[PDB]
Amino acid sequence: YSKSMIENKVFSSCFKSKNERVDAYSFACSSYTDKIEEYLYDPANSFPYKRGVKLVPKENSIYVEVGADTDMYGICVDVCEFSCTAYVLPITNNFEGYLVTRNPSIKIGEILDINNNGVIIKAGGGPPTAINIYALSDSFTINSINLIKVAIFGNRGLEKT
Amino acid sequence: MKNPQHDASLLSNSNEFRDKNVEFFASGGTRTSKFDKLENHPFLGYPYKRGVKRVIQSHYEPHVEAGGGEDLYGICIDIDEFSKTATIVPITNNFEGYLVAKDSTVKVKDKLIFNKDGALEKVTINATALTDAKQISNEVYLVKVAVFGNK
Amino acid sequence: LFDENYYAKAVANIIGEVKDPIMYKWFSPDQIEDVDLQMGYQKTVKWDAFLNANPTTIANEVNTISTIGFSSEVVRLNYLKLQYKFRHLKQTSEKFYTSDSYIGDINNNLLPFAQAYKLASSEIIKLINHFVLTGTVSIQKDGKNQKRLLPNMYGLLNMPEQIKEEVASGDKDKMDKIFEKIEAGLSKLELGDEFSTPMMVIVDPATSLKLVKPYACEKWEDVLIQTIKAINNREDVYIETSNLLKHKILIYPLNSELIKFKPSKYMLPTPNEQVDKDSTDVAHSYIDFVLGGLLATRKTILQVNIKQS
Amino acid sequence: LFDENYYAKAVANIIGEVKDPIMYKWFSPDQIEDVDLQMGYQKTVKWDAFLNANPTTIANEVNTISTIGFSSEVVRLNYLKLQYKFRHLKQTSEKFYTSDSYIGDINNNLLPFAQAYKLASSEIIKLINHFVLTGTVSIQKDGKNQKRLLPNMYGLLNMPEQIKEEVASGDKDKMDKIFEKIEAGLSKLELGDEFSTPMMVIVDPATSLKLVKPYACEKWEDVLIQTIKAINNREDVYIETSNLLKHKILIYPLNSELIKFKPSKYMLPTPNEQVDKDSTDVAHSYIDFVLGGLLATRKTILQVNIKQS
Amino acid sequence: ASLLDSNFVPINFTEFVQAISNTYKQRRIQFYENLKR
Amino acid sequence: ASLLDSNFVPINFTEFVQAISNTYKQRRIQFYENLKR
Repeated sequence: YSKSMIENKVFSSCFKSKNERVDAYSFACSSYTDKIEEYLYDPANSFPYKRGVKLVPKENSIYVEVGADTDMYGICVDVCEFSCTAYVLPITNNFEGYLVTRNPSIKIGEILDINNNGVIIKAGGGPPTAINIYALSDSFTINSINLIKVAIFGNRGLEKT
Repeated sequence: MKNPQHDASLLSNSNEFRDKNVEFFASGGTRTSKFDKLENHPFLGYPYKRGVKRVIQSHYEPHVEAGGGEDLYGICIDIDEFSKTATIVPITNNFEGYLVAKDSTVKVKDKLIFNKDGALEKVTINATALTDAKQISNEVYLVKVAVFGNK
Repeated sequence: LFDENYYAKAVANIIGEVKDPIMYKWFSPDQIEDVDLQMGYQKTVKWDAFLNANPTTIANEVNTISTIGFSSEVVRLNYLKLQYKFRHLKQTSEKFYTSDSYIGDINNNLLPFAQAYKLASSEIIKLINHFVLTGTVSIQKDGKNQKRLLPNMYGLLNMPEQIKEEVASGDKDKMDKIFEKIEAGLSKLELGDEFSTPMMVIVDPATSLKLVKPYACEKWEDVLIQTIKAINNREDVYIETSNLLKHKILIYPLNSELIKFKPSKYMLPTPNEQVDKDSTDVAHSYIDFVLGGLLATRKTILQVNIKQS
Repeated sequence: LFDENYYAKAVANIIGEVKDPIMYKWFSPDQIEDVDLQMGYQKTVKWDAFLNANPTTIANEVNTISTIGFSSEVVRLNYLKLQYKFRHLKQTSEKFYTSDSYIGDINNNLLPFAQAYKLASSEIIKLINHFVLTGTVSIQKDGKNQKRLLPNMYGLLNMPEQIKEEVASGDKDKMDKIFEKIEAGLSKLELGDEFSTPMMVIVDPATSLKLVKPYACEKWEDVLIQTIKAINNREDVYIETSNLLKHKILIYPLNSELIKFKPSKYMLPTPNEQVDKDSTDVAHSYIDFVLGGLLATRKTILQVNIKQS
Repeated sequence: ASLLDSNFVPINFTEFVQAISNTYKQRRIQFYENLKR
Repeated sequence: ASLLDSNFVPINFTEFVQAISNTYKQRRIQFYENLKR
């Protein structure tokens, strides 16, 4: 898929709850001194936008591919499809923003984990979580893709259950 | 409180330039970089100079309170009483400064963990003590540490 | 140019005698904005902003601040060019047909160029008004044999993604049922933050005759006005009657932020430079006009159709 | 300054395109008085006089005269400073993104600084209006995840020591019960000698829809207006509908002697001098605003809440 | 360039069409100015 | 000092902010003058 996604016959119809857009600005709270890196991504394997990515050093360049929490390099916050370039916030930096999830029913304050597809899921799935992820809001569906506001702050000392 | 405002009748002699920085009112850190991340958060209680954890629930936005362990989120380095806010350095950012210790047993070269009250106690590891625990007043002990994360 | 183009001189002289189109009464002055185009398509981009989180309190030192995001939406509009041809008397032949206080062949229905152009322009303006009100182009009272038009070319009645209500044939004369459907459509209306705006209602003569009936010492028109005032923040509600409609009721706000008319600046009739001439006294002229340019937001127009069968 | 600060020049040039806040319609011109304070607290002292005894008759010789006493009252108001950050294109880079009839990246949702500031200011003004009307700060439709605010920072709907009325969930659709509660609140209202003043009522869209129903050829709105005129010395009574309210009715006078808005003169959005810059074409800018400053005398606001569950 | 201006003298058909469009716009503006509801 | 005046040339950012505040106050006054309930 894509982020921008088209001519319309008519325009689409308060200030509240207007941020529920797939192409919304990922950082709920931004900050200067946040490190952002550029990498290449596979244009036919998996679309890394708003997903946890890992570094795959290929024979021609270092790419980023959707990955699990065990081998996560960071979070892909934006993509330039013209150059097929992914922008990554390293895991060493804090993040507070909207990410792609696969569970349409997640409550606030729950512990979360990133799966092999770079997707937010409930931490009770069984895999030992290695990152501190907490749900700051209930998951919402855009009609279909599920998004959720999360706070990610570093790695977890001892893997939980 | 960080700055207990009390009126005095006589000026206090303050001329010596040594042993003048180890005090409860000295906010911030001993060494600070321009590229350090600081976040302002609503707080409950008084988590000043302590490890802070983010507590999430009329529904209100999540706040921060004194704590540690698996729920540790950051360190409170400054506080604003009027706005009821706290400046927090996240756990992903290293910090060097004086923090509240549980007791005087902490010495140099000691690995320290933030307890459930946000105080540093001897042994995941969180900090390495740089100086001995010093009693500012009553049971308040301040120890210089260099926070590096969680093991 | 006027020393050489008699037809252009006559058009400039008689251009003031053409009456203003009646479609201007259906829009506010701010809703209409001309564009420079004759035939083709044009893309309009609308920008919006939203808050991502609660505002950040500025106290002591802080580097993390809440953000404000932006978004865009693109809408395509189509414009079509249409032409008409009319016959008239040659300029040099007028003196041979200037009769007593009138010029032209009564037997052969031949007219001077100025009068012919004025009448043709009036007819074309009427056709343009019909197209704007209905969204279809037809010269028949039945409304059939419609000229095929391009997509993204709609009127106020056939605009997609609006609140459509249908009154069954069994209740074609039940004003209570008609008003129930109107209330349902008004409830389904979505104005958002632009609800404080005047409203416009367009009805057919049969609907007006039913409306002026007593409410079952109040009238259905008064009840409808009160209902619309209940939603438009107690602002002006205008009611108009049009013979171009048939058992249709149109309700829409007169706000430029929801509905915008962006016609081509050549939409109104304009003479063509080409003039057909021969050895006889009869000449031909062409008039051009442009159709298209209505834009509206989703769920802001209420269209009620009273089925007759 | 304009020779060096392109952002300041653009802000000055486009500052006039931001629409006025809608909160101005809820207050009289004399009720609003700006103050000079960004963040902190301000103490306002109100003085009053009273008669100690009956006046003394001046006749022949007398030295003992009746006295007039004085009293004071101190009220503390809190003002909070908040900030927002938004991204925008760079001035030296706008030339490479100036497309036909528009400027900015459609794909990247990047806008010129002027348009971005205008949209952000509009959003912040909407948030300020919501805070003024309600007294809470939130960006969700459910009204949750509210930002905790300082004490002595109240809106019209959450001002303490006022008349509060509750309509039970079983009587949520009974306009007679709602009007009985309104009459009880009006009776409990205390205006003293300042009763001769215009009154303002703010209602939700549902209450607005219910008001136009026939009274049980008279309307509930007319009956309410007559009742309010019975108490306000038959002055003007204004009715407003706001989408920021939900099953709430606000009634209060427009007298500056009872309710006063003393906002900071920096309350409306103001650009910040700090602009984040790097080697790329994207820059960040900050907007500041101030909240707080509503003062009201005791028992002069009627707040009716219709419970839904 | 408007036909309502007696001083205006067009040079070519393009200017004539522009003047016609300007005259139509001015007439619409005048109608909206004089309109009463 | 307001941004409405063409002769007003701000010297610094403090003067610019003061002019913005004065412009906002003048706009509020104009809105109240033009408002007819």
